[PDB]
Amino acid sequence: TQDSNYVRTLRQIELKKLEKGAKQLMFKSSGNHTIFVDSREKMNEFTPEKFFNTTSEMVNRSENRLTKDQLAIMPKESLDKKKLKKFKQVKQHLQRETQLKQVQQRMDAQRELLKKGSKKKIVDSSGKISFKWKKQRKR
Amino acid sequence: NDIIKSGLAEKALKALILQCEENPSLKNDKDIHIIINTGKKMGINRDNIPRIIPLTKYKLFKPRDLNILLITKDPSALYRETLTKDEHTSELFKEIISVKNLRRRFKGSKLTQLYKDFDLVVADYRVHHLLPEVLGSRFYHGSKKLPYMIRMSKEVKLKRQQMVEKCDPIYVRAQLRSICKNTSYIPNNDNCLSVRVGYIQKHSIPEILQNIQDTINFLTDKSKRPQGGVIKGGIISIFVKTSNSTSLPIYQF
Amino acid sequence: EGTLTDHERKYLNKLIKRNSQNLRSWDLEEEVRDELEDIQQSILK
Amino acid sequence: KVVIEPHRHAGVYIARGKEDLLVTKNMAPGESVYGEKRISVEEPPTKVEYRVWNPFRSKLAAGIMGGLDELFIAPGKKVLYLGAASGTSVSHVSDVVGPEGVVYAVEFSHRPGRELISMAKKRPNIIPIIEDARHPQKYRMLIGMVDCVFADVAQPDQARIIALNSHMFLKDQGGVVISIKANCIDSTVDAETVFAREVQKLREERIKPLEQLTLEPYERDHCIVVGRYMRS
Amino acid sequence: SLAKSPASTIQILGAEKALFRALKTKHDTPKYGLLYHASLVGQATGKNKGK
RNA sequence: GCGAUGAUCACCCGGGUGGGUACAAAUGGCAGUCUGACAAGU
RNA sequence: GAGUCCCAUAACCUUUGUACCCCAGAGUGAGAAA
RNA sequence: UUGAGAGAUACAAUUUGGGAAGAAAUUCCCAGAGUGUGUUUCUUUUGCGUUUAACCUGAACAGUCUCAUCGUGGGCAUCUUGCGAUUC
Repeated sequence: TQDSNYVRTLRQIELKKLEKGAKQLMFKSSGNHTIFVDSREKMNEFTPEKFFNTTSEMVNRSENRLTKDQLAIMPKESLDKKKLKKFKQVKQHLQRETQLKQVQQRMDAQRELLKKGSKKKIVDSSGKISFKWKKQRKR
Repeated sequence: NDIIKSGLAEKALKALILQCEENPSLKNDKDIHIIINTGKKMGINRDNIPRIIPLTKYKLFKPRDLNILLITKDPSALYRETLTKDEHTSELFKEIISVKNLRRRFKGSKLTQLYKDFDLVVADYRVHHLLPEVLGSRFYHGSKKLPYMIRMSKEVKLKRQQMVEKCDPIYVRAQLRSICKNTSYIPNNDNCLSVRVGYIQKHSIPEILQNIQDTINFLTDKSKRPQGGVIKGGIISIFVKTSNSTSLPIYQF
Repeated sequence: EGTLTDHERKYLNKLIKRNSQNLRSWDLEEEVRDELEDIQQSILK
Repeated sequence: KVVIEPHRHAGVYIARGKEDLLVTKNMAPGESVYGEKRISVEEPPTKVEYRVWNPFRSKLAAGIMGGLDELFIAPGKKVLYLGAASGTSVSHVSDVVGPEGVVYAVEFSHRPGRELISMAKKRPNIIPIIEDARHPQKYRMLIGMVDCVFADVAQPDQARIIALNSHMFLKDQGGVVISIKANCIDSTVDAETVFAREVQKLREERIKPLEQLTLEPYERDHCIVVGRYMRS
Repeated sequence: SLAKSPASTIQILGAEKALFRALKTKHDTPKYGLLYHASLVGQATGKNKGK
C-alpha cells in the first residue's frame, strides 16, 4: 500500500508540472482557413497577399499577420535552441508521467491478488497474464 | 589519389619486389604491408577484433584459395550439419570445430601445428572473446591469423528475449567472401598501424597501388566511422614492406 | 491620399523590409521549426 | 526583458521573447481571473500589466492563432458575448474593448453565473446578463446596439439564437462571430459537412459569411465562422 | 470547493505537512488532521479516535 | 577666528545598471490532498 | 489499516512596492587648516 | 488488367500574384496554381462464388491439487544475467 501511495504522489506531481508547462508553451495552428467570395471571377483572381495586404513571406505567419501599413541583444540561434529546450522539458515530463502510470497500474494489479477472493490466471497466446475473478458477491 | 600518381610509390614497390627474388632471407615473404604513421594517437585500445577495409577495385583473395577454419558455439551439430549439406558452403571450410572441442583436442605443440595448417581463421562472434585463451599467444601476436568475427544468421537480439538459433549458409558464405577479398586492420593506441595491401606474384604493381589508396581513403574518411575514419589528423608518412624486409618510404608529409 | 512618388513608394518599401527582417529573428529558423513540430505532436497526442 | 509588441487586431499583443504568448492588457491590474500568468513591462518608463491568453481555454484565442483575417472585436466597441460560461474568455474580451468599450455577457446556467457576477465586479465595462439566450426579448432593456456578436453557445439550435439576437441588437453592417462544435449538431457525419450546413443557415438569416477557420490543434472538430450582417 | 472534496481529504485537511512528508518517505500517514478538535473525536479514546 | 567636551581614516552611458538593511503583498515556486470491504457478537 | 502533536493558522526561495545603505567595530585615537 | 470520384506525394514542361534591382527587355526573392507521367490513400459502381464469420454468456483453472506473496539454494556470462513487470 505504501508503495502505491509513493508512486502515485510522484505521478500527480508530474502531471501538475506538465500542465503548468504547457500553458507557457505556444502551439502553431494547423487548420484550414476557408475564404468566401461571392463571384467566380473573384475566386480565380484571388491572391493571398492582396486579400491580407501583406508581403508574401508575411502571409504564411498565421498568429500575427500584419498589413503592409503596420510593417511601415541575444544571438538568434541561442534563442532558438533555448525555445527547443523548453519544448523538450515538457515532453520529458509527459514521458515520466506515462512511465509512472504504468508502474502504478501494475502494482494495483498485484494488490488485487493479495485481497480476498477466488481467481484464475488466464494467459493469452501473446503471453499476457491476467486474472479473472469468480462471480461471488462480496459479503 | 595523389599517392598513386607519385612515382615514388611505383619505384619503391619495384625495388621491394626485386629484392624478394634476390635475397634468400626474404624468399618466404609473400605479403606486402603498408606501415602508416598517424599524426596523433588513435586512442583505441587493441581489442584483437579485425576491422575490414573494403577494396572496391580489386579482390585480394577468394574463399576457395585459403584454408579456412570455423569455430562455432557449443553444440556445433546444428552449424556443422547445415553448412556441410548446403551446396554453397559444403566445401567452404577446411574444418568445423567447437570451442570446447578445440580446447580439449589441441594443446601445447598442437596449437602450433594448427597455426601452420590454416591460412584464415573465422569464428562465431559470440565465442570470439574466449579464443585468445584457447588459441594461445601465437595466433594473437603479429596479426597474421587473427580470428575474424562472422554472424551465422541475420537474426538480431532484443533485451529480455531469447535468440533463436539458426544457420543461413548463404549469409555465412556472403560474409566470408567479404573477409577474404577485402583487407583488414586492427586499431592500436599509437601512431603506427599496419595493413596488408597485396600479395607477391599475384598482384601487379598498379593493382597494389590502387589498394593502397582504397585503404587510405577508407581510413581517413570520417563518414565511414566507426569502421573507417580512424586515422584523424592526416598521415605523416607511409611505408611499404614485407614481413622481414625493411620499410621503404612511399609517402612523406 | 495616395499621392506616393516612386521614391515615396520605395522608402516605405525599404521599411517593409526593415521591420519584416526584424521579426524574422523572433519567427525562428526553419531547421529547428522542423524538429520542434515532431516534439509538439508527441506532447499534444 | 520580454519584448511586448503589437498584433494585427488592436488591443492584442504578443509577449515575444524566450516565451511567446498571446497577451492582453489587464483592465484590472494585480489579479488573475482564472489563475493565468501575468507579465508586466515598462514603456516610456511606466509598467503595465498583461494577462496571458491561453488558446486551449478560449476558442477565440484559438481563433487568433489560426490567424483570422478580421476581428470585429476591437478597442472602443460594444460586444455581445453569448454563452459566457465564466470570465475565462469574457475577461480577455473585456480587455481588448478597453474602458470605452463594453461587453454584454449572456449566460443561462446558474452556477457559472455566480462566477460571472463575481468577475464582473472587477471589470466595470462588463454588463453580466445571465439570461437564457433563446429569448432575447427578455433582456432587451440592458442591451443597446452591439457592434459585434460573439457566440460560444454549444447548442443544436444556435443558428436560431444568433439570428434572433442579431436582428434586435446588432448594427447594420455589424459583426457576428460564431464558434461551432460539429459533434453537438451531427456526430454521424464528418465535421466539414456540418460546417457547410451552418454557413448556409446563416446566409438565410441575412448574414454573409466572410471567413471559416478550423481550430486544430487547440480543439478537435471545431471551427469559427466570421460573417457580416447586411440587413439590406 | 470543500464540497467537491472526498471524505478522505476532509479527514486529514489540516495535516498536509505530516501527510505529504509521510507519503514521499514510505511511512504511515496521519489520521486526524484538523478534525481532531471536533467534540465527537474528543469523546472517543484510544484507537477509536481514528475510527 | 579648530580639536581628547574627540582631528584623521561597485559598474556603465547630469542619467542608468550592480550589491546590501527593515517591512508589506502575491490566485508566484517548493506543492503532490491517505487506503477501500469487511468488522463486532453467540 | 493509518505520525494532529517538526505551529500548511507555517517555514524557506522568487517577484514587486516602500524607506534607507555602499566606512572600520570591543573601530582607531592627535591631528586638521594654511 | 471492371468503371467513376476525391486526396497526398515525386518528377518533367508550362503558368498566376507581391516585393526588390534594372530606361524597357531582363535578373533575383517570396506565395501559389492547373497539365502529362509514376506511386500511394480512401470512397463507391459492376461481374463471379459463398451463408455464415467474430466475440460474449449458463454451476467452463485446480489430485499428477491450482494460484498469490515474502525468503532460500542452484543453472543460463558459449547470455531471457533477469524493469518495484514474468529468466529457468
